[PDB]
Amino acid sequence: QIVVVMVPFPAQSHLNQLLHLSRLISPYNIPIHYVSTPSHVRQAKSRLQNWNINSATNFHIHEYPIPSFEALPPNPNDPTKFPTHLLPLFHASRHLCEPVTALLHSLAATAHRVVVIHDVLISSVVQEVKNIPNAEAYALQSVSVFNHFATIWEMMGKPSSVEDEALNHLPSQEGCVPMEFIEILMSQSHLANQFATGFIHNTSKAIEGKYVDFLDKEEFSGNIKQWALGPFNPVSVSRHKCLNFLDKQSPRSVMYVSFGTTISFTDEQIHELALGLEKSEQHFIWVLREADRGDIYAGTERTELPNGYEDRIKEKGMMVRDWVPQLEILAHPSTGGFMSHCGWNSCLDSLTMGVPVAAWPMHSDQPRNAMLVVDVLKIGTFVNDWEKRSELVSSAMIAKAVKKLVASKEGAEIRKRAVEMGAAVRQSVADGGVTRMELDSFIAQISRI
Ligand SMILES: O=c1ccn([C@@H]2O[C@H](COP(=O)(O)OP(=O)(O)O)[C@@H](O)[C@H]2O)c(=O)[nH]1
Repeated sequence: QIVVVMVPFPAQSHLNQLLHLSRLISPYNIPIHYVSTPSHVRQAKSRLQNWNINSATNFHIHEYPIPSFEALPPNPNDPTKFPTHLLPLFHASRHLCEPVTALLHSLAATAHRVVVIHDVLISSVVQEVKNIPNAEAYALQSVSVFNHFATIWEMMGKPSSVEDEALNHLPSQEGCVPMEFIEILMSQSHLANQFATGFIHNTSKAIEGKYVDFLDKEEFSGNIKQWALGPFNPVSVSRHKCLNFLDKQSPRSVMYVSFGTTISFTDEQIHELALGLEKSEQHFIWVLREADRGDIYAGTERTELPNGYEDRIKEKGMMVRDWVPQLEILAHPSTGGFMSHCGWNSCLDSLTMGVPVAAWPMHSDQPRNAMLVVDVLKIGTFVNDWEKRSELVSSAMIAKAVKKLVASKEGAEIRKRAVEMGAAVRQSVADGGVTRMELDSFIAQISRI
């Protein structure tokens, strides 16, 4: 027998990624053990969409308690805009090493091979794989390969052996992440480099095959195989209040506005966003929700809308403060654009569904993700100016981006290329598609005898 152990990093997008990778691996009838804390399994199951987990067949969940930690609320005034309030959870999560080490030994006793798919950020938890002869590790790289490869390419001194004009215009990484997270990323990545058999990327070669091909060259990944197995989100969705609202609108007329789970705005920036959406005169859905804590069931979530605002926008705008069915919204005919922080899973969501992006990158991989969507693939527009990222984004800038995407002739041109990208992304997962071929080969790799 072959068995797979999923070990996500305990944060929303990372937990959800490996649930949907499990959805993709499940038709191959390979047993899967999905491992997190009780709180994060609760979170992952509660927010899961477009996968009936209760009918997933060879799928086993393990909930391992970890020591208590500070579930600090987000700090909107963090100059980096990075969710630095998660650092106590980064620390606490390393104590999954003990139960995961026990589980890997237990599974390796009876399986021909134990295949450990883990977030690079949690590599230390699974490092016992290098001590088990019939266990091997595939590290999941969670952001765009463009971002991941461009960073490796810069660390190697920018070799000209790969040609790509976009690499000459990369946005600055400066201040994108706090120094603590630098150290953690380097430490965990170096660990994964020591014992990983391969890396898995949540991307499709239809989106970024050129950069997947560069990264797989021995110059850049030497002997560690790279697999492009995405998008992990479904490529079609089978009534929510947001969807009832969309049902009332004209085709491609609604701007969807949402910033994932790692973004915390100042009250001032929220006010400019409110006024900008009103000044756009477009219909919109605005997901206004504080960033996640390291335990989303701890504490009380923080914002006041401007006086008389929610009355003046009643026909035009829907404002929601909870968890929404993002992919289903993006799949609705009435959705005309997506204002996004350009977290990679939201980029994939939008690309899959053919919805053009109004990009507002904030931290980490988001600026390079955004330059891939807007500048390389040509299916979006920028809300903010990255070289001015410390400045308040004015309501005028926001309204200009929204009207461009939803209302103007140039927006219809961006939308047409977005629609063509969507068709190619959805085809890559069907039979004969490039992602299906990658997944078939990955499955062949991990079940070799
Ligand atoms: O109300 C919401 C907000 C987000 N998402 C999902 O949450 C993830 C957001 O991941 P992303 O990489 O965009 O950002 P992060 O939250 O890590 O900043 C994606 O799976 C979205 O589909 C969702 O289902 N509902």
